Amino acid sequence: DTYQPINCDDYDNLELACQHHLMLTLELKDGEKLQAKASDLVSRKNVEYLVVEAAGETRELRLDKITSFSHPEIGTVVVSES
Amino acid sequence: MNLTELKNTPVSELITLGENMGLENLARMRKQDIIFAILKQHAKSGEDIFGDGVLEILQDGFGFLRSADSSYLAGPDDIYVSPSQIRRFNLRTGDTISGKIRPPKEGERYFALLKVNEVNFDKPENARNKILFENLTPLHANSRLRMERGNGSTEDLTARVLDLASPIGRGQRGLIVAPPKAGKTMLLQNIAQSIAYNHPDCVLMVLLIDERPEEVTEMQRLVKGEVVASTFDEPASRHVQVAEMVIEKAKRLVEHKKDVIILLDSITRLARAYNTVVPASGKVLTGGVDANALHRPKRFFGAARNVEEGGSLTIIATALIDTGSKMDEVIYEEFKGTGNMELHLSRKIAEKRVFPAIDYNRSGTRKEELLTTQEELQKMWILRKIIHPMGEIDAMEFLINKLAMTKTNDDFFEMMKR
Amino acid sequence: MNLTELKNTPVSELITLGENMGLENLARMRKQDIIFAILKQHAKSGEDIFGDGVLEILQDGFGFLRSADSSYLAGPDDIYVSPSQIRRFNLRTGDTISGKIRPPKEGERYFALLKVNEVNFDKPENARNKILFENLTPLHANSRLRMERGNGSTEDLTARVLDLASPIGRGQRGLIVAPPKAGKTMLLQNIAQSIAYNHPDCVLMVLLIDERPEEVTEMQRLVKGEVVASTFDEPASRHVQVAEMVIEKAKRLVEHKKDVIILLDSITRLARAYNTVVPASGKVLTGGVDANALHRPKRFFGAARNVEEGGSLTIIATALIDTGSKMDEVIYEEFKGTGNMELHLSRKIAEKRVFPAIDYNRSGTRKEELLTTQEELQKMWILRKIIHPMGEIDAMEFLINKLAMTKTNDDFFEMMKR
Ligand SMILES: Nc1ncnc2c1ncn2[C@@H]1O[C@H](COP(=O)(O)OP(=O)(O)O)[C@@H](O)[C@H]1O
Repeated sequence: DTYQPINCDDYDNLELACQHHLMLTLELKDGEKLQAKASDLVSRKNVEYLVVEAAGETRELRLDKITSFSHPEIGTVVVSES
Repeated sequence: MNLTELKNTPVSELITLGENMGLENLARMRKQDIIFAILKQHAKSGEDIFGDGVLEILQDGFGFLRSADSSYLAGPDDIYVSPSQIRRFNLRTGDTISGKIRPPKEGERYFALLKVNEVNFDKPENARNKILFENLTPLHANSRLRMERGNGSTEDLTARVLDLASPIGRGQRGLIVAPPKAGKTMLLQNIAQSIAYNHPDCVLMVLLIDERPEEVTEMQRLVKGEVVASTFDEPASRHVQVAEMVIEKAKRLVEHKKDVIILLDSITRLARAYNTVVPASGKVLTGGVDANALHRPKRFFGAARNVEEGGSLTIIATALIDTGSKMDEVIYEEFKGTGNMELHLSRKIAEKRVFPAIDYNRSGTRKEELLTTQEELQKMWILRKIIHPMGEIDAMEFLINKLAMTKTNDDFFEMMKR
Repeated sequence: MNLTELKNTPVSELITLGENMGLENLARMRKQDIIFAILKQHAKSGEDIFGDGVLEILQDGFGFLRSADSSYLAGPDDIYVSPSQIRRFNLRTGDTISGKIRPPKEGERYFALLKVNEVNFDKPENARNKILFENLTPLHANSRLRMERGNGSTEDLTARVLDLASPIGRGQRGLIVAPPKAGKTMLLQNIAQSIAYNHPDCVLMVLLIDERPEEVTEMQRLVKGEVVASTFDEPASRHVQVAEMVIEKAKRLVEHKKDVIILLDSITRLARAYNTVVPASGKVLTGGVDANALHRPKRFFGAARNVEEGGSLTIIATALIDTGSKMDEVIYEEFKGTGNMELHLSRKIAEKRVFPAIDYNRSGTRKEELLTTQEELQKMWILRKIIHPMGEIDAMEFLINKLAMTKTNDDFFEMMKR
């Protein structure tokens, strides 16, 4: 329900990925993957959102829901809720 | 462990703590180096390490979390904040950030911020919606800061004379004009004690600029608040940096509807520091003072105001006169009409070893009707009529004896009235 | 929306408007930035945007419409005017322009004026052919400014005393000589409210140079009209910039057959500002002043005149004496009698907490017969004779008590005879 901001180190990597406009391998705890490109990081009603598109979908999802992200360039960093 | 608790422990205890953790050769290095070494050793265990400080955004866009214990001095133990973090929460210089930190990665130098917990002693969500300081409407001071403790001690005489001479209110822009060897340092200590005792809610910050090293330690022991100083050993750029950090930190607290009091010593040394730092514009006034060098100190001194929305900023600076330097004289000439409160110390009274050395006739306040009540104002008017003809030396001797016989000012008034 | 209506909105309300428009992070930024962000968001819809301001001509032919709300401070909200627009009309500095504006395009940072609707509160073509201010034929003062309200309150007598001491009309220079702590600010406020009440038709402009921030807000909320001020935080170049904008705007209104009044406080600080900013030509005079630098303040003061064609320009400057400085006297010595009307205030009379502190003996206006009817001249002449023997201190006590039970000046003159 209530949103919890992610750690600062995780946010910097995501912004680095968005700035370079590189491919992002979004992962969740369920086990689903979305190899898509993230455009930019935005905030809405004190909750930041990440807009990531694969073929023009440009879906917007919460940052705290994202569990893991990997790429050959940046390290395979998992997020921590605590 | 907590980073701020490490900076408060004495160096001898830090070494014993470091040595039993496996560290060696910690005795011969600086305290900031010891703290940085200890933090890295504790980071091996993977435990959470907390920290806090005041943000200072550099030109390149990244900032550091300096600590008030080191007087905002750059050191190895400063916490690095990425420019994205300043973007994520809109942070300005002077924000007090507290939260978890992480050890440096490969290729890094400083500890980095990991998770912001509080900003300006408040949640990050609320701290981002505070209106900027420049958008607040200044007002005249109307809530009075009473210096009189009322315990009847001899140290309370200086505070009581201060109320009679020049009342101080929240949001005042004070100026204490003092020659050398006039007891200026002991005057500020009485004010700091009176503020910390009568008004515990107000945030008290003491700023010493170009001060002797032994005077800094004495002030820190006495003053019950935050004391930040820059000794004369440090370069002129250091003096500017401390002043910038203090005024920006004060502004952020005022935006949260808090009363902030700044005791500055001295505005003359601060103005001289800016004169060295700023590039020469080609227009130099008498005494070697650059024309636009005084723009920066007046920004510092002009920030004192009573905010209509809530909170206030009180600045009580001291100006140096009769120092034998023409640079001091011209600097003082540019601050004469700036302040709304004026207190004059005289060397002649100090030469007779009668304290405080306040020149009662030349000291006063503007719009004092707002600070004092109707009956209180009339009594001060009656008293000022008596003190007006007599000379300055006799004015204090007459006033000290009358105040000594009583305990409070109202008792002094009724005794004087009869 | 209308820019001028948007600019007068409180900052707290402006943030709420931006939130409803989808903007974020509008807090913790200056009011000008908030206005600029909101306008761009609204212009994204495509609706028409109305804006107005006072034209300022740069050295490169650039035109900007500054705002009186921000005291003509350069900012993002300023409207850019192309040189082609200036060439189309008879546009110079100080020409008020109202019209529709457009959002900036690529390579542009300021909104651009698109369709100018009103210039100087009249048709744009009419203002394209007008007689320049210098070409207007000067003439002495014929009309008189009535500074009487008739309410008989405790504040009305101050207007009467200055009216009796020296009458003031329209189109002649005026000077007020005031020492520190002499009720100078209260005198200006009393004059300013009297002028607005008695003469709603005339345009009242109050100019404050190097003033404390708390005094500006008090003046704005009290004076009904236009109040433009620059605090001591701003650099010297800002002080002269404000002065130039006010006088040029005053001239244009005069050209359109309007009688404008400028209240200056103070010419000494304005003159000091010019000395700092004007480059040195190698000529150094006593007191650290330059003769060529002093040529500009006197031009500002010397522009006051009564136009035979119509309207007038009235300037009532203020001069500071015995402030303890050195160049202050030199500034005063350059304006000993350059003004048609002169009024003096004394520290001694103000010391006894009795106001006003007007010195009747020192005050005096030249060619006073052109202002009031001949029958009243004898009434003032006999008043001077009955007040000349006693001292200036006792003169004020005599005036106040005798006028305490008197309603207007006419009753006082009749009661004086009997
Ligand atoms: N309020 C006071 N009561 C008693 N003595 C005082 C007081 N203020 C100053 N003095 C005396 O004045 C001397 C020098 O004052 P100091 O604090 O050095 O002034 P400054 O810092 O301006 O040089 C001290 O030795 C102290 O004994």
